[PDB]
Amino acid sequence: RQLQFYRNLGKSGLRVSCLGLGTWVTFGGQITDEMAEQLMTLAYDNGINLFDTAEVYAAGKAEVVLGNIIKKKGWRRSSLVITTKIFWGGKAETERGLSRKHIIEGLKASLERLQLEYVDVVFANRPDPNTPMEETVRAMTHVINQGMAMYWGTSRWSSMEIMEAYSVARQFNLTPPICEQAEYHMFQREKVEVQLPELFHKIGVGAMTWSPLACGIVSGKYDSGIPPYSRASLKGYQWLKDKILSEEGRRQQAKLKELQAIAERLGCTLPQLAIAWCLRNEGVSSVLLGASNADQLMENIGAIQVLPKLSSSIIHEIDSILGNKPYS
Amino acid sequence: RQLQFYRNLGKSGLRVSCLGLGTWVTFGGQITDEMAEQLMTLAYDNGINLFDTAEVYAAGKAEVVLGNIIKKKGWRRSSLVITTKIFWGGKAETERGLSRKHIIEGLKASLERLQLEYVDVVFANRPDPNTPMEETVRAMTHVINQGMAMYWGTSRWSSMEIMEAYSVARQFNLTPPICEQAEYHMFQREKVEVQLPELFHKIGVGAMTWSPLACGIVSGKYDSGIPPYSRASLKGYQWLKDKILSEEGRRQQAKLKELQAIAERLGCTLPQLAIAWCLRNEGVSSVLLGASNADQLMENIGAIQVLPKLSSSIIHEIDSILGNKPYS
Amino acid sequence: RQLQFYRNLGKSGLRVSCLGLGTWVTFGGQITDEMAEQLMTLAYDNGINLFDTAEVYAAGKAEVVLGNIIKKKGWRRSSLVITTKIFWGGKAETERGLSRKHIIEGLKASLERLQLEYVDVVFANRPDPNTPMEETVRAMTHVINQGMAMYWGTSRWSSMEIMEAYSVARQFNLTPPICEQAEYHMFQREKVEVQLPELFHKIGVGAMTWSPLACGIVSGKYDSGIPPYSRASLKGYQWLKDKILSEEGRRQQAKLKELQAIAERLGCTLPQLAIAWCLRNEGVSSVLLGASNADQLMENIGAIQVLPKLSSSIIHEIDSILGNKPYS
Amino acid sequence: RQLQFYRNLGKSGLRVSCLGLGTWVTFGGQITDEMAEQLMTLAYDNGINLFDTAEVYAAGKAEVVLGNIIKKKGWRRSSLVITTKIFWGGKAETERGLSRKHIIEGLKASLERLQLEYVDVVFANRPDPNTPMEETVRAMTHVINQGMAMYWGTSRWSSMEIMEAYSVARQFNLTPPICEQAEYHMFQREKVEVQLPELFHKIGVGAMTWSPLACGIVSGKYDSGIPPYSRASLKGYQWLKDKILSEEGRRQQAKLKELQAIAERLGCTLPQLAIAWCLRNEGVSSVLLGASNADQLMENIGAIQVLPKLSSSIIHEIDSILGNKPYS
Amino acid sequence: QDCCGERVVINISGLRFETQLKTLCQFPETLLGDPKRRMRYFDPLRNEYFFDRNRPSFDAILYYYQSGGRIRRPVNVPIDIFSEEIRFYQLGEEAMEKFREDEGFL
Amino acid sequence: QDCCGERVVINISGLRFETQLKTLCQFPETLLGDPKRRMRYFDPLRNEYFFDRNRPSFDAILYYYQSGGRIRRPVNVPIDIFSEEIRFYQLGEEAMEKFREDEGFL
Amino acid sequence: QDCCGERVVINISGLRFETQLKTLCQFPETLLGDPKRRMRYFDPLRNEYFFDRNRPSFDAILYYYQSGGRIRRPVNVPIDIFSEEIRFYQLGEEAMEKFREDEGFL
Amino acid sequence: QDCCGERVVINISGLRFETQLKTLCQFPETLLGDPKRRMRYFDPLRNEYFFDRNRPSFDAILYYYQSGGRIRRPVNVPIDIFSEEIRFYQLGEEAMEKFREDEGFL
Ligand SMILES: NC(=O)c1ccc[n+]([C@@H]2O[C@H](COP(=O)([O-])OP(=O)(O)OC[C@H]3O[C@@H](n4cnc5c(N)ncnc54)[C@H](OP(=O)(O)O)[C@@H]3O)[C@@H](O)[C@H]2O)c1
Ligand SMILES: NC(=O)c1ccc[n+]([C@@H]2O[C@H](COP(=O)([O-])OP(=O)(O)OC[C@H]3O[C@@H](n4cnc5c(N)ncnc54)[C@H](OP(=O)(O)O)[C@@H]3O)[C@@H](O)[C@H]2O)c1
Ligand SMILES: NC(=O)c1ccc[n+]([C@@H]2O[C@H](COP(=O)([O-])OP(=O)(O)OC[C@H]3O[C@@H](n4cnc5c(N)ncnc54)[C@H](OP(=O)(O)O)[C@@H]3O)[C@@H](O)[C@H]2O)c1
Ligand SMILES: NC(=O)c1ccc[n+]([C@@H]2O[C@H](COP(=O)([O-])OP(=O)(O)OC[C@H]3O[C@@H](n4cnc5c(N)ncnc54)[C@H](OP(=O)(O)O)[C@@H]3O)[C@@H](O)[C@H]2O)c1
Repeated sequence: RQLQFYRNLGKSGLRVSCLGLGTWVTFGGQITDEMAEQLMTLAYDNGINLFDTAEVYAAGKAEVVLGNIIKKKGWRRSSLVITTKIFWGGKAETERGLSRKHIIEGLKASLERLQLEYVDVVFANRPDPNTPMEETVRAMTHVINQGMAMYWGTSRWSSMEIMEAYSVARQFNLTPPICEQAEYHMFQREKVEVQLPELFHKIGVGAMTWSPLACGIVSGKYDSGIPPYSRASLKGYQWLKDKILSEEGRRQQAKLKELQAIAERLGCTLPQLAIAWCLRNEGVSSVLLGASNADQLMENIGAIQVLPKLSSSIIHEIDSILGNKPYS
Repeated sequence: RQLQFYRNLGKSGLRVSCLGLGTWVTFGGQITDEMAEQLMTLAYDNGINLFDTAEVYAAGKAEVVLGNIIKKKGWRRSSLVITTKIFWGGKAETERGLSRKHIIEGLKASLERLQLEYVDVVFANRPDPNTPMEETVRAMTHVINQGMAMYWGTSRWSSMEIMEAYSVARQFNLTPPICEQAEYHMFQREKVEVQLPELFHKIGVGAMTWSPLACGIVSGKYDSGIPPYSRASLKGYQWLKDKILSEEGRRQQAKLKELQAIAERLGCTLPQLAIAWCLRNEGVSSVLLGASNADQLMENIGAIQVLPKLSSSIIHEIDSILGNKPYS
Repeated sequence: RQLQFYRNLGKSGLRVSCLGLGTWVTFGGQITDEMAEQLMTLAYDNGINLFDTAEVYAAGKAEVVLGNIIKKKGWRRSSLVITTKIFWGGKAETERGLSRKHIIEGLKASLERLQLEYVDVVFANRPDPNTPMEETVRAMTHVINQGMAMYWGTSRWSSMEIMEAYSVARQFNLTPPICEQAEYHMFQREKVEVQLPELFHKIGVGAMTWSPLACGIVSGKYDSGIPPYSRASLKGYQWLKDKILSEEGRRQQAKLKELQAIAERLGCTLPQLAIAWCLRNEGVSSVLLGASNADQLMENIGAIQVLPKLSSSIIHEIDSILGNKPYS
Repeated sequence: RQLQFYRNLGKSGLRVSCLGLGTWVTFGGQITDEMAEQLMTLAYDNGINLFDTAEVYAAGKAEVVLGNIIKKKGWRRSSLVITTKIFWGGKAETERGLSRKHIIEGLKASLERLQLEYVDVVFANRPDPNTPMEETVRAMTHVINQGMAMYWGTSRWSSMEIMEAYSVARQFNLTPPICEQAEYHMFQREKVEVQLPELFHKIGVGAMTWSPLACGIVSGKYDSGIPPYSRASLKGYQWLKDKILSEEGRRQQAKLKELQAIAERLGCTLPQLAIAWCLRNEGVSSVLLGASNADQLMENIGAIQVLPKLSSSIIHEIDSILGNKPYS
Repeated sequence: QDCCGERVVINISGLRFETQLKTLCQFPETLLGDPKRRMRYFDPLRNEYFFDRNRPSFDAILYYYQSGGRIRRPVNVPIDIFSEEIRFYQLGEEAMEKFREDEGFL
Repeated sequence: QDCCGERVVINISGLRFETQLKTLCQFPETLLGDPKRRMRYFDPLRNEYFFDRNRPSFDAILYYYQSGGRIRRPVNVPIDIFSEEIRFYQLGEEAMEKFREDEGFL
Repeated sequence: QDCCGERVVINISGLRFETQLKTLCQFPETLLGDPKRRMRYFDPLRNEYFFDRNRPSFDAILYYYQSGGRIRRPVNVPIDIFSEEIRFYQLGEEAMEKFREDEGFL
Repeated sequence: QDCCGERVVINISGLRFETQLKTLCQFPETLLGDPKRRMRYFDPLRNEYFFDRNRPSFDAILYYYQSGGRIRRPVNVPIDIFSEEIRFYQLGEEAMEKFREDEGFL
């Protein structure tokens, strides 16, 4: 009821699967191009139509390999949903932010690297305090009306900024945003559960969550230590290793052992339960995944079978073990 | 007073003949390309300038042969009115509906198959419950302002949906629709006669009716049985054969015999009277025809001579024989 | 103070000379291409920058020769003002009027014949009762926003229609017209003198008058009879000959003899006085001329010297001889 | 705190350095192309991203050499801010002013000479009394929406004209201007100090000042007389020489000697103090410089070190010596 | 005859009133409650109904619909002007009877 | 002098009134009924007439045109302000006579 | 619960009122002061709250918020209509007590 | 200090008033007549001045400017509310003296 079960992105007419594939650390970096082609073929053959990238990921090499695979395999453009994110574009002062100049130039450079004519959704990656909101909404409306995009959304914004963007768009007869990308897993529960349903009921802005496994923590592989060829053992990721090796990580590993006992009682694995727990409410439209090899992706797709088995008693037991439910 | 007698389509400035030619089951399917070229030449030489097709008809082969005939015969583009309809475009989830993405992609694919730069009217083939009305009206206004179409209209919508589209267009300073395609013959009389004149007097939306002969029932050929090489004998049309062979079809054949006696008294044939009966009021702008060979089209064009002979006594006699007049 | 003395066209920022050259019966018809090139070179060397044509004049051959001369002589596009008029485009039903389809197709065909990218002003040649005003104003705003024109104006409209076009443009945030072409000479004085100054003071719509010599009547050549190689002796112009030979033409010739006595007293010729009489008020921005050979054009340009000699006593004497002053 | 210290241009999202390089008398005129390339390389290597030119400077040769240097050195377009100014375009009547025709044609000709696709800011060089404000604001909004520019601003306008442009833009839902270029040095202090901060606090319009050294007067080189190869010794500059040699210039030279004593006490040179005095308030966003050789530019860049040394006592001493402070 | 949810804008000499359609169709025998009678006052360019009539009476006319049938004359408007407004908007005979009962003399 | 069908917007210090032209041209001797007198108050950017005057008097001024000639002072407005408004809008002498007859003392 | 700076438009049968959010959130126990109660009246196409209710009472309802708690009935509106408006907008019991004290009889 | 011809829009809780700048600059000692005092109420997105204050008092406040200095309290508004409005808009001391003389008791 997530992949090859389709639902609207917010209250718009665009329909997506509820599992997507993400173009972070693996693509252009950790894995090769042939493994990336194998992962994209395995995702496309199971009904996943949502793929998400950004211009800062490995300085555009993820967009280059993502544009190579699509042109090689010969898929139709009308059966795919491609998204990009724009905040960081270079070392100069004028190559970052959310001004009109960088939005137009960054979207043109991303479309040139992807070998495409348009994207489906273009995201603002983080808010900009140096630009007025009216300039941002006018630039997004401009690139939609020129045919370089179809929709736009935000990422890591607060509710006041999203409501300000909506009110500016209604004031000047512009185009409001449709979506918001937020972080959501079992140890990060506040924003998606207490702030976003008011916006969804009021102005119809959906949610597309990322990092469901906390970069591999909730998967249960770091209980003994740091295994080789993991994300914590890579160069440039000392912060994740210091997070795992600290005193909070031991309590997280004990709670993960209890949740693994629950998931083994249910008949599945712990990453399948952790992925299917994020989709138990109707305010979340899709979950973006990450995978290093094909066995991880074939295991992660199998949360569809364990999604209808989540009754209220199991959810109450998970909330009793976790103990971090926010107060409304 | 129908073909080579021109009238406005609704209250717009576009002038059409009141007989058109339709690109359903025949083109690309039942008949060959040479017969299709013969039918189009015979229609164009008698003053018919309206031709209507869709993207679902034989998976685009009707649009391919319609674009081949126009490019072969060398007619001027400014003397023709070409329409297309868009709802169904493929097997994927994102290739159907009335969202912005499918409207833009479907109109681009239809214009590529037709070898044209623009169409005159683009129709929405059926209503969409999964899309907001504002997105549909904004996408139609976008493809009109880009030069891919001149006007737009609806098909199989109710009056509340047409009035909602008009009010959204007046609210956001967009473009309202001009036309509606409805089914209208002697045994389907309700919608065109009781619901559409209020919309025509209020907001100026005309009507372009289709199936005037009920797929060949009112023509009077199925009285003995099912003749070979008809539409009911084709594969994939068991529903029409079950409709003809049922108990209602016998009463329809008896009423058709009485109407044939009336039309023989008037000096004409029964399909000419059945076609000219649809044009007796001013709320109908045009009637779309279908034909398998050239003798059928040359007979169907001859309703122009029998249109001015319909007095009020003959209309009252037809309403007395039929007995299905709706109550206002 | 007419040619090489520049003034604004209405209240817009476009500055024109007050003598222009017209592309009626001569170009493509009566005269050759070399005489047309000689006339255009003689007009351009004296400071005239305004040239006016239409799509109905000799079925586009006037536009063809006008586009040939400009491309041959190598003049800059930024030093010329080119206008076209659009109502009649062909023999079909959809190739005339002021709908969106014919405005876009007629302007594209005129720009293809003229070998240009844009015109300066595009005129509606006569009003259309079959089209709503909102469709006309939206189509004119569309072709201005696409870069095919800079301004638009009307021709042979009444004051109610011009005010309706202005109010529709102010209602829907569209572009209002800037100019009106009206007929004005010594025997046609009503509209320019009693109806247009109210529109000029209210909404700033200027006037560009045509036929200052009444197709050669006020020039004083038809006193004895019909000379050969004139406009009245051409085929297809029996109406002008019947107007000249009637009983009103004799009284017009007697009044022309008295006006010739006045113009001979002033030191000039009768066509120079007749041309300079049209420019005596500030509500007229420009006068369009016609000429068959270069001697006529060199005589007609010389009204600049006789324009400052028109005192109030001479104007009162001309009004006393003519006797047709309208009452305010 | 001026060059390689960035700030917003007005209240927009565009960030510029507070020193720029100007394309007046030197480029295409006084200096060669190799010296111009050396000056542009020296400015770009120190963090200056703002370069300013116009279509009247040496009849486009400054734009030609500025487009040659950028294409030769291979710099990225997203790290540069290029501005142009448009009022004077040729000898004809229609090739000057602020109408729609000249704005579109002049910007297209400037972009063709610069070998670019767009500029960043396009300035109106002086106000136009013959054009309505609505036509100017609509033409500027048109060239921004077509992708030929990103922002627009004014030059040598008064406060009433800027407020009228803002109110017309807010009335018709158009784009307001963001900047104003004004003259500002030690002997021209009125407009920037008493009229522009009200506009900056009200509607957020910044200032970009020009001529900080009064064409070389405040630099202190004309005390003895007129040295060779200066701007006053060039042909066509008799007005500057008559200004220097008059009786006011002697009092200016005496005050410049006292200011040179102050700047020698502070540890710097007189042009560095004169440049850094213009940037002491927050209402000025940038200062445009001029230079004939590389030693002048390397000296003029060094005002960054003397900007934080300006305390209130030194500013009061400079105001006591100058004696021309405007009254609020 | 559902009259559900659609909003109606009524313009009385430049003064604008908004209501829902199910409020107006509670009384189908009046001018505003019947679609055949109010259709000649529709303005298609602006999506509203326009009346060139007296402005301070339509607050009482709208409160007749919104309160379920209560007639109350405004203090500023005289008797004959409000009686002519009740006669124009076709509220019936029992509205005239309630007006005469509330005004005393009847 | 047809005055047919065209709508006129009159703006009195931000308060907007709408009417038809044949309503105004019933009295051609007044300020609003004559095109030569009201042309100096036209605003071309907004398509309206603007007056920087007193707001509660123009309802009575407009009802003078809409009722065929009846003068009725509002209860809030004093005598001298309404008399100055009648003198500005140039309603004539018989309107002043009807005002003095309706107000008692005259 | 900052309620800072954002403007709110309230539409009462076509008559529009504007205020700031910190004015409304001074009384969190009412209909307009609580976000859960007023959310069913929001119109997303126009960015406003719509009420199909009585028009001359909302000036007094808004002045209850803007003056810090003073209840004053308008002179035109009767007792029962204003009492029903106070009961609908959920101002509490002390507002009813101040209304009965200001109106005499209570 | 020309104040010539430019129009100013003042928004009082959703109720809009328009005037010319030379009307306001006749009294430079007040809040609206001085550019330094009214600049903190300007709204740049809408080109207007916004006040979240009492609505029926600003007609009298605007008529103080338009009539050259006449103070007249509206009949609906009480004494203390209108006195607080006069104190907020900074009309001076002679306006308070004329208000106390017109109101009797002073
Ligand atoms: N909006 C934003 O600003 C933003 C920011 C960041 C990311 N994102 C999006 O988030 C998407 C998801 O990225 P993510 O990697 O953080 O999601 P994730 O699913 O939480 O990361 C899982 C990681 O653990 C490993 N893993 C996956 N499945 C596993 C399994 N069954 N067993 C053991 N290990 C497994 C994988 O590699 P290893 O085994 O090597 O650890 C993978 O890298 C990205 O693609 C990106 O598009 C968005
Ligand atoms: N808006 C929509 O959704 C929609 C839906 C469906 C159709 N349409 C339009 O409707 C148009 C009309 O199609 P239609 O075929 O249904 O119209 P029709 O005229 O009612 O169908 C007549 C059929 O009967 C036969 N026939 C025609 N003339 C005859 C005659 N004198 N004597 C005996 N048989 C005769 C023909 O072939 P046979 O003899 O083999 O039977 C023809 O197929 C189509 O072209 C399509 O564009 C629109
Ligand atoms: N808006 C519209 O619908 C409309 C309609 C019609 C025309 N126009 C415009 O009006 C413009 C003027 O055309 P027009 O010919 O009617 O103007 P015109 O000046 O009144 O016609 C003068 C005619 O008389 C002759 N003539 C010119 N100068 C003469 C002179 N000194 N002495 C003797 N004869 C002289 C010329 O040829 P002959 O000697 O052979 O007679 C010329 O054809 C046209 O170019 C067209 O663009 C517009
Ligand atoms: N908005 C407008 O209408 C407008 C109008 C005019 C200019 N501008 C802009 O203003 C910008 C600045 O031009 P500008 O030349 O007037 O500025 P400037 O800095 O005041 O001129 C300085 C002049 O003095 C000389 N000089 C520079 N540094 C010197 C130094 N340390 N010691 C001695 N001499 C030195 C230079 O050549 P010499 O030694 O030969 O004198 C230079 O030409 C131009 O580039 C243009 O873009 C705009």
